Amino acid sequence: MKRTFQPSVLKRNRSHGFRARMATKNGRQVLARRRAKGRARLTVSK
Amino acid sequence: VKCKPTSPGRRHVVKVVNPELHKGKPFAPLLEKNSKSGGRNNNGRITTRHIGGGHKQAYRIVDFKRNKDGIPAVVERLEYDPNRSANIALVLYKDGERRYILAPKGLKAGDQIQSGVDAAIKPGNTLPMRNIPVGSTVHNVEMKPGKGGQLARSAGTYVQIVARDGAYVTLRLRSGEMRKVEADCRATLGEVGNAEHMLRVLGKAGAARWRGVRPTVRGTAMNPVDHPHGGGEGRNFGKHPVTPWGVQTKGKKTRSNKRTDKFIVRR
RNA sequence: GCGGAUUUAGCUCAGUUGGGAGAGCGCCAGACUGAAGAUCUGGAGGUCCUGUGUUCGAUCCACAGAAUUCGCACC
RNA sequence: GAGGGCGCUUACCACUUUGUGAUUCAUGACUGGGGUGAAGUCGUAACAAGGUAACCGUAGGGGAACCUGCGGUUGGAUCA
RNA sequence: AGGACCGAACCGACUAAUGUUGAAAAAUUAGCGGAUGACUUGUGGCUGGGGGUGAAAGGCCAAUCAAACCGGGAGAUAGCU
RNA sequence: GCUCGCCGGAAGACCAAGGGUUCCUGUCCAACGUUAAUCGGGGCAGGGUGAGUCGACCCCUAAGGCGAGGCCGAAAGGCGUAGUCGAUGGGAAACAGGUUAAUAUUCCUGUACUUGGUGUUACUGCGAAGGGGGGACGGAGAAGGCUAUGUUGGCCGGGCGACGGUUGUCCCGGUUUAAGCGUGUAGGCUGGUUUUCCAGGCAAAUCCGGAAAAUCAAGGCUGAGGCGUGAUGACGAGGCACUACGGUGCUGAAGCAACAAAUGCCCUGCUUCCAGGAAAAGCCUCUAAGCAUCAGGUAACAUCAAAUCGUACCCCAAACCGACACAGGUGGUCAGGUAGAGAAUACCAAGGCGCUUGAGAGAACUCGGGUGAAGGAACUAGGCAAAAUGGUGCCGUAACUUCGGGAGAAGGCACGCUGAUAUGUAGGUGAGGUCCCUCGCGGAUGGAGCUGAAAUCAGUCGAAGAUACCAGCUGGCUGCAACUGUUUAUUAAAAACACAGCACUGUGCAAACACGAAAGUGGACGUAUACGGUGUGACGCCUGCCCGGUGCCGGAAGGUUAAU
RNA sequence: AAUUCCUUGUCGGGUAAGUUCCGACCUGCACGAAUGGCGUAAUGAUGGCCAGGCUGUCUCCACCCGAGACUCAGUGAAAUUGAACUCGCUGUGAAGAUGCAGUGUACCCGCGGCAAGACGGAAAGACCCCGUGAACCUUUACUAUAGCUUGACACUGAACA
RNA sequence: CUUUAAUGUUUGAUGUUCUAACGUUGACCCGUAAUCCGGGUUGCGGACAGUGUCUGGUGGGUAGUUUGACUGGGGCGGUC
RNA sequence: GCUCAACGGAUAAAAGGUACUCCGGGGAUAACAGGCUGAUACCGCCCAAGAGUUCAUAUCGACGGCGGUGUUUGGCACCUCGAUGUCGGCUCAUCACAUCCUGGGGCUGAAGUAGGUCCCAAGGGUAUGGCUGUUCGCCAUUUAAAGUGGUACGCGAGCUG
Repeated sequence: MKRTFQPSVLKRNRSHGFRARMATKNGRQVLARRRAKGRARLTVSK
Repeated sequence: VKCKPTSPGRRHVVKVVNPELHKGKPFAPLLEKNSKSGGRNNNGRITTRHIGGGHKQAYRIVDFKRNKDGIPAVVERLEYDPNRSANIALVLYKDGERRYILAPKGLKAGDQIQSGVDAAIKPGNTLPMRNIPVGSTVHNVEMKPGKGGQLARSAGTYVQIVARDGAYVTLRLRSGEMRKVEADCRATLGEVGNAEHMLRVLGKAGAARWRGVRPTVRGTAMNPVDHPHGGGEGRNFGKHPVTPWGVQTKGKKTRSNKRTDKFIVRR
């Protein structure tokens, strides 16, 4: 009902957790594609 | 309810005639030695014990073992316990300590509390049955001889010492009177403390089954996603057992350790 | 309409290689009763639905027909 | 200048009824009680052992015809 | 004393009426309760696929999930205009 | 200027979802405010939000992460004890002013404090990983104070106040008294103080549990604030001025007693009830060892360190979200005001700021309603829509016993507004004045200065006075879920039924269930009167009977005829 | 009662009128003991008409401040598509005349009435099947896998009666 | 040489048990101011447990099929 | 060698109300209707027995009969299963008629009274409360009036169910 998009830092850890996305092999491949091989940046690291 | 003090329900003036009306058995604070019982079922993961609602367990009485035998003692109070309906009491032992004991109906005066090998036959902590006479009342029974109280409560389950039965293999009790366990187990005497809280309905509801849990309420009726029945239209009408496990008679046990039951006349 | 039971003792009904007609019951006699039933022992009680054919022999079966009667067809 | 006439004030108080009950008559829209017993038809336990009884509070099978087991105080034959 | 009888924003879900060519996969106005708790109330961390908690739903659970919002199987089956 | 709005449980407050620097202003029109456009957090030139105390570090813990050694594991992985994370539990711990555009427990300027070093004098024997006190909770409450804050006027600055009036009985303006030091009062807790000993307390104890003698009673531990202390400390009526027209530059009053009431303080007081409100720790002491002509800590005063942050705009809610300044949602925070049972409602004082569509017109277009001649629902699926009646109290009210309850049943009704009793009654109040006492947060006598019903005997103006907003139709029945209901948001809004007893039933107990591969965690800190089947249909009676069939199973006399 | 076979089943008592305001001779196929039964507490997030309440509720709304929309200024997007210059029963059937013509001859515009006319939109009709077919629940019919459950070899010995 | 005994000599198996299997989710002792866990005495019952196949049905607790066609549209009755 | 008796056998075999509803095509698919025109029906009557009182020819109707406006029902049929959406309360009023009277003749089983149906033809009324889904069937008081085929059995760009 409370629909939807909003920002927070503490909900991140089990899903959008940046170092958790390096710890899982699931995440790791995608990160490297998205900015190591694929020309690009992320930088939203605060 | 025919004992005294019986404490009767009110006149029909409100929705709650019962529950229990007993004065003189709630006190505070929850005194230094205590603990609680934890969260909801959380068994890890897909929970098997139905309907739940599991808040507020809550606090329990921390005294088991109770092996403090021949150090004599005396009685400050008696209380309640809502986990067991019980007549539990405050026993000051004359070495230098306070306990919480499973006492009978009116065991106060402040009385003469003392137990053990040969030393007493009186109102008595935890008492070896090999040392003492025959009687109807027994209570504690260390469930196998060093473990602890088979009955944590005085709710009317009279377990009864027989005399010279089978070399010390006494007790004459509820669902199988040839239970045959050694008189090296410990009694206390005896099994009637709070009849009143269990000889009558407390409520439809009362606090004991809604402020902190849910009981059973359904299994067969509604939604076929569970039990073996039954189409809809309010009809059901079929052959529907408690699958895979059975119900209104069959038995379940073959083998196990101890397994001392010997005759078990059933019905 | 097709398939089926059925028209076998007052009463309920059994029965068929395909050649006897049955029983509980009911009546009647024999006596026991002044009398009758029971219970008794003996006798008796038939539109075997009709026609036709098979056939040694049809109550039966097959075929044709009456007439009750049952289910389904019908929406 | 004093009332009575009146002209004010409000009752006692007749209507009225919020109410609903009393009882008295017939319209007695599933029928059950106590009997004459115009031949009713199924029974048939007890007034002698009403021919392997049961009366007295009565619980109970359920054609009750109360069967049917106690406890008597003998209006139930005896030498049981 | 009491899941009182009659009470506030913290509850929902009765039929309309200006809700349908939307302010809204939902909420409404002069109206109206359950009056303390068979209430709901919000920071997070256990339930992460054919789910898992039961006022016990075929409703849920992204808002329309008898299984999707997955994209990898796969530009499948294909009596298909 | 001048006349009134809206939010009225304000978009009042500072600051927490990390969104992040887009307030004052100096300047403006696309990169957009579907009129203007001067304003919108628009968006551009400056700069900024000054925290030792605010709070998350800590020492730390109930949930739950990770975890030695492991029991196991196909590679995966799972479940863990010691540990260690960890607040939203808890301990130390900011105010009177003044000060800038701002931004403000910070800036200052004063009070003077908290943790822990060192210094000089003094008092003095300590310690710890262990023990003990309790460190510690749940709401509705009850009893009495303190006034927050108000209206008065003595008194103090104005003076008699533009229309008709006003020149001592009126009518306006502040009504402030900082701190930490100082003692103790409301109810409260608790008779005092030496000694001698254990069936006690991880090994010990000048501490705590229980027990044994001596000798006196008036002993011990604070609590709002009243009251003061400070203060020739300030703030400020009002005067003479300069000016950047913001403001500060000089100068400066007045300064008491009561009256009624919290939301709030005291009150981890004190009562009343049970669903029975989580540990370490600050609080305060005991000792083990080992130091023991050495060391330790508690005191006066002098000082030092005071550990990366963030602090800008912003909320019962437009840079969150909804994505059209959205009839979604939805807060922890000062509690603004009289008359109100009240977060039942039209009025208010601010702060934001009246929120960028209104000129005019006046067919029929039902987003509505009214008072109707006649009749009184003569309408239909919805007396549907429009209501109306809706206190305190009575001139008094019917079926009906679960003698609670059916009973604001039911009914129509004096009510505006003064007099007199009474230049205010009665009822709450207790200034002085006068006394007594223990000597100080002490009592007794006494009637000040305020408040204010309820009715009596009189008055009468109407179409109207509960002259206004809050707010009810008696019934009488048809089926007795008998427990209020908010229950399956989504057909029914219950005409679903979640109750709750119980005969039988699962297990004599490593108990039934096994989610997970290994747990043994629910049930258990627990016994077949705990806990689970399949349900139960207030309460109390009542559950006849009837075993042909098919269930339920349980058995063993003996045949069908498998591993073996 | 969701049995009321017939026929609006009844006595007619009451009623401007009994398809009942209930005012107790039954025509009871396939009724009731926990899928139970004789009954009822005060309470309505009250299901159903029938009163006397007020009455416009019919037939009767012919008078309104007025919202506005047509109307005058800012601004003008699509749920998506049959070209108009579309005849008011028209007739005639690859069975439906706004386009096979027997008639009548309707000037160009209000998008202002906008009443039957894209049979239309909101969109794989719901009725629905060629369906070699998505899995979608059950039942003394099929069962199957996990499970229930005893006895039997596996495995863990014989000394003695 | 057998119906069969006595006993030797081949040899087995149900009861009846005792008990270095075993299970210790029972206690004392113990590493250990310790919830897992180390381990020895004891105390218990008992060749029990355990599961892996074969036999037996038990029920609609995962998964599955939607199986002809004939149709004056289907259910029936009749056919290649 | 077999109820492989679904015998040209794609298989050893496990069942359903399209009362969840769908995938790409949606009458190459069977709801009632839109009506080609209907055999069963309305509408027009034939010649005649009969029994109308006691004469057929008014009433009325024997076994006998010829044919059409499509509303029964049904040979059903299409461009119509990506609106072909159903009642029948009216409502918008309209239709000319199987009379329904209000009526003026022609006729009399008319002497009048009253009955009898039938051409010339469709002016107003189509209203009633207690009843139920009521077409049908009434029930009290009824009048200038108290009637009736469906036309897609009058109605979703106009009614809640």
